Amino acid sequence: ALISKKRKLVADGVFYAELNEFFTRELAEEGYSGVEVRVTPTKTEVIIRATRTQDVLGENGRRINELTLLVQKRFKYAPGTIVLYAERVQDRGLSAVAQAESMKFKLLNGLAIRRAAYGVVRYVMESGAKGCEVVVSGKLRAARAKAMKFADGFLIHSGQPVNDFIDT
Amino acid sequence: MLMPKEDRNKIHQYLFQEGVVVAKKDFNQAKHEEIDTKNLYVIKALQSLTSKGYVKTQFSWQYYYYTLTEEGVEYLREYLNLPEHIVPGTYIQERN
Amino acid sequence: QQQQIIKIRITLTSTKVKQLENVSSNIVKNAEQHNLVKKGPVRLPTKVLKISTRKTPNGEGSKTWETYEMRIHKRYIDLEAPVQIVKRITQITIEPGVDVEVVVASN
Amino acid sequence: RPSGNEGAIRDKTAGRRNNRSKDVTDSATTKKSNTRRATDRHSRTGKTDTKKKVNQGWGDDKKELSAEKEAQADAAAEIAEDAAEAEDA
Amino acid sequence: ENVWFSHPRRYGKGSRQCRVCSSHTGLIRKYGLNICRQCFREKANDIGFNKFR
Amino acid sequence: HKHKAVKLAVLSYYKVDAEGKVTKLRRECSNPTGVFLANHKDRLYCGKCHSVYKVNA
RNA sequence: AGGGCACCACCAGGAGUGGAGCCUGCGGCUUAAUUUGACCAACACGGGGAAACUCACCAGGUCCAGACACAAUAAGGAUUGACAGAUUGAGAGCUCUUUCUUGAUUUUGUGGGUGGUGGUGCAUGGCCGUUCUUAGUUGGUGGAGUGAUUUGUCUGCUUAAUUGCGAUAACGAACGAGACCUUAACCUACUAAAUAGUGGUGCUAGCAUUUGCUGGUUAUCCACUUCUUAGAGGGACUAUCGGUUUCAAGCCGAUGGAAGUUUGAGGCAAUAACAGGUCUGUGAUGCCCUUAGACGUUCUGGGCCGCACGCGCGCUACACUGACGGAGCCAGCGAGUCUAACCUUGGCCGAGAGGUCUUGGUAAUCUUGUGAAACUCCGUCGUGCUGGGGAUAGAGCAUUGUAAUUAUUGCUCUUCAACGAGGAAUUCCUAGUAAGCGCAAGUCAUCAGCUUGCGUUGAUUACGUCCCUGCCCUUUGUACACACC
Ligand SMILES: [Mg+2]
Ligand SMILES: [Mg+2]
Ligand SMILES: [Mg+2]
Ligand SMILES: [Mg+2]
Ligand SMILES: [Mg+2]
Ligand SMILES: [Mg+2]
Ligand SMILES: [Mg+2]
Ligand SMILES: [Mg+2]
Ligand SMILES: [Mg+2]
Ligand SMILES: [Mg+2]
Ligand SMILES: [Mg+2]
Ligand SMILES: [Mg+2]
Ligand SMILES: [Mg+2]
Ligand SMILES: [Mg+2]
Ligand SMILES: [Mg+2]
Ligand SMILES: [Mg+2]
Ligand SMILES: [Mg+2]
Ligand SMILES: [Mg+2]
Ligand SMILES: [Mg+2]
Ligand SMILES: [Mg+2]
Ligand SMILES: [Mg+2]
Ligand SMILES: [Mg+2]
Ligand SMILES: [Mg+2]
Ligand SMILES: [Mg+2]
Ligand SMILES: [Mg+2]
Ligand SMILES: [Mg+2]
Ligand SMILES: [Mg+2]
Ligand SMILES: [Mg+2]
Ligand SMILES: [Mg+2]
Ligand SMILES: [Mg+2]
Ligand SMILES: [Mg+2]
Ligand SMILES: [Mg+2]
Ligand SMILES: [Mg+2]
Ligand SMILES: [Mg+2]
Ligand SMILES: [Mg+2]
Ligand SMILES: [Mg+2]
Ligand SMILES: [Mg+2]
Ligand SMILES: [Mg+2]
Ligand SMILES: [Mg+2]
Repeated sequence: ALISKKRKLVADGVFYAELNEFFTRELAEEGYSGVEVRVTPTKTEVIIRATRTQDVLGENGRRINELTLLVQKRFKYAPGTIVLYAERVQDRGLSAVAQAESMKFKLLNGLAIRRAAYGVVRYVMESGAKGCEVVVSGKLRAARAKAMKFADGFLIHSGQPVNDFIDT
Repeated sequence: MLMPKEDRNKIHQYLFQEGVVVAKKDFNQAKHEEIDTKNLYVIKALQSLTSKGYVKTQFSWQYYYYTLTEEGVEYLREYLNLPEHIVPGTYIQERN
Repeated sequence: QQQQIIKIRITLTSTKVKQLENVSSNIVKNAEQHNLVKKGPVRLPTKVLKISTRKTPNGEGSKTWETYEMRIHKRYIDLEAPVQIVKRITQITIEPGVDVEVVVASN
Repeated sequence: RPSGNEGAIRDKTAGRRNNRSKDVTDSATTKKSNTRRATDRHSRTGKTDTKKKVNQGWGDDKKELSAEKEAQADAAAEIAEDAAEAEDA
Repeated sequence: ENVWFSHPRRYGKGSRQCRVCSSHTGLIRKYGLNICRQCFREKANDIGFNKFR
Repeated sequence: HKHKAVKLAVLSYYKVDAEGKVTKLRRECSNPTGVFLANHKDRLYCGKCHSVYKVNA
């Protein structure tokens, strides 16, 4: 559409980032972890990887028609040129995003952090993971803040294996 | 202030007819895309509905997403005087 | 409709050279079994989009700089083909991640 | 009685070679001198927080057993509620 | 319909804002990101800019 | 601050009753919104005509 | 006290800086305001090159963009907007004069919200900087000890490295280092290409001539891949051979090789910290402050640039290893517009800056061989602050922009300052490196003396030490553990 390739691929990246923060803000109480966009001839499909597909798909297509209409109205798509599917994250314990959200919803329910963080660490480690680490930083009933870690197993910190085998 | 009745009606009937409204957080844009009124009128009419219930709002990168609740459909049907329980508007109307 | 060539060029632009050369290999194999005359997949110089930032969000510290890169790889395959049986198998198994454009020509 | 440019061109005590008579104050040859950081360690709020607030914020060392055991229990609960609800019920 | 409420904003720092956070300083304009540098460092991976060397 | 809005009826019109017919003067205009405008000092208050208004009273 | 390590230490040196003039940042002073944070690890830093905007500051003027709930007041009009005059910087009905328009959208109150580049970074998150990219950290089993703990993790040698060899009450491992990834260097070996070239000639065409230099048509050509591109691979492992070493780990020399400095350069980077920076990047945020005479928002103008002065990063020089003139003449990394005006060739006009008519390019296609500058050759000068230097200043012509004054910048003519190599001190640096030289990008309407990268030309000196400085380890002393603040 008379745009450069350098600007078209950058704009595709910005569209992906904007949908990522939009679904991160919207679908946070039903465990959205990721989004994948497939641009096809006269369709673009948006796959939402979530831990709970039933509260992404709503009932009778509510809350997926809402997101399809919201996304096509913001990004100015013609109707039926963008479609939204949902699929459930298999091996939920190996997802760092989902475990961060599960810890966040544990701590907003008023639950102690050495219970919550260890209950995430053991769940990840018997979900079939090589290693797990949880760091909690902030202030908890004291003004003076501290940070505290909860690590079990084996972790790599340096090199291309971090980009390969580590979710953060 | 004076949002006139015709402009509040054409905000609320777009919201019923499409189900959702997106607005850019751009006051002084003064013409919303797909609603025939000012962007700030759209923002503040949907704020007025949000504060009394009736729609849920989200913000996300300066773009103001509004979606109707179930109390929203039973208020806008009363307000805009649409046929009683025939019209969802628009979830779900045309795809089942 | 009876074995008439079109002189098409398919340009393939992506950021992921595995998926992109897989699509170009599939196109080359399709032409190589349909016996289409084709110029092979010409590989353009890969463009690097460099963005240099300071790492700090304020302006404190040693002046440390980050170079981010986006790498864009481009191929094109020319063909002389019958369009109505090319597009009977083009529109299926649609590739994700790779931007494809097919431009017809009469040159 | 005007003022402005008319007053500035006949303003006495104004100009470079009339400031050049007036010698420079010694405030001009200083520097900020360690910005109140020679007592950065000493918390000037004056709290030195009690043990009870820290212990009931981050957990104390007396109840590590009860922390770890129900952490194990709820991790097992998450394992069971994943494993029994994939292609069952 | 009021003619006093705006001044020209066709060029310069006040004409462009970050598309994420509406900031004016530090804006990255290369390739049409229109993102400030601080939001770009947060969003660079899910745009496709990576650190390689 | 703004006008106090005295409880007006139809005004700037004499009567229907007084001896013995209707008494309304100032024959009709091309202005549909007919009705008298404001008269301040040798002017009227043009509201419907977008550009052209050439009669002065 | 001992032992290590490192051009953010030194040695041997190079190039400086500190002196001069400008430029920019900081302090101070001044001011209506000169917004502010930061004091190795602040000070060309906040991507901070601010005319407006930015903007946070100053002098003024609007608007509500005060949701919602409740109570009053409304339909006998709650309220809204306005021509013209006064008013005002204002063509703000701001407010009056006046009389029109308007129609449970308000207004007035009380709660409650909302906004804030307002405070607190010593309430915080995230990110970043630093310790420190230094080599450091940890557990299993065994030994020691009542125990806290300790040994492993070490005398020596080695390495860039807690890298190994060895020694050995430890043995066998994990994080960090290394591996890894990216980039650079080689491939006449493969796969290829009118968006890269080359050779011919189906084709033709010139100029000197009798083949040298060229210009042009890829079903209105044929072929190839050396050069270029990018896929798949290969390649180096310190190979081989000497020497040296506890015949170890390794180190040095030579030969071969594209490569024998971890092959060059990065990215990533442990345990833990710091009252390090950032609340002014964020619709990150607790609390507090403010909220219609606003600290919200907008508009106009000013300021951030103000100048007795102190300091930091720089640019330009002090010339002949040069300046000027002409001529020669060569890169690489980028970037670019219709999802609206970007990069601009060519032609014409102008001394120039620039204008104009066209064109090509959404880009290996066109700008662009980015014909860059230093450099090279031939001349002019001739040791004189000189034809070195170009500060300061006058006049004029242009461009950007709504707007150039406090000169935006560019050009032309004139004016022609300090400065003759810089005390005390101090910085960076070990090979395609220092230094010199420009170019592109970033911010950008305009503005580069800045930064980020790129290439062009390309040395001297060492391949060390612990003397200085900083850091690390061990031993040691401790009445310290909030840990010498
Ligand atoms: Mg490792
Ligand atoms: Mg490494
Ligand atoms: Mg050491
Ligand atoms: Mg020296
Ligand atoms: Mg100097
Ligand atoms: Mg100042
Ligand atoms: Mg501060
Ligand atoms: Mg500066
Ligand atoms: Mg502002
Ligand atoms: Mg002030
Ligand atoms: Mg403000
Ligand atoms: Mg804020
Ligand atoms: Mg704090
Ligand atoms: Mg701090
Ligand atoms: Mg912090
Ligand atoms: Mg142990
Ligand atoms: Mg033991
Ligand atoms: Mg030990
Ligand atoms: Mg030791
Ligand atoms: Mg090292
Ligand atoms: Mg080749
Ligand atoms: Mg502090
Ligand atoms: Mg912050
Ligand atoms: Mg705060
Ligand atoms: Mg700032
Ligand atoms: Mg202003
Ligand atoms: Mg400044
Ligand atoms: Mg600096
Ligand atoms: Mg010359
Ligand atoms: Mg070139
Ligand atoms: Mg050209
Ligand atoms: Mg002279
Ligand atoms: Mg000026
Ligand atoms: Mg000025
Ligand atoms: Mg520039
Ligand atoms: Mg400027
Ligand atoms: Mg700068
Ligand atoms: Mg020493
Ligand atoms: Mg003690």
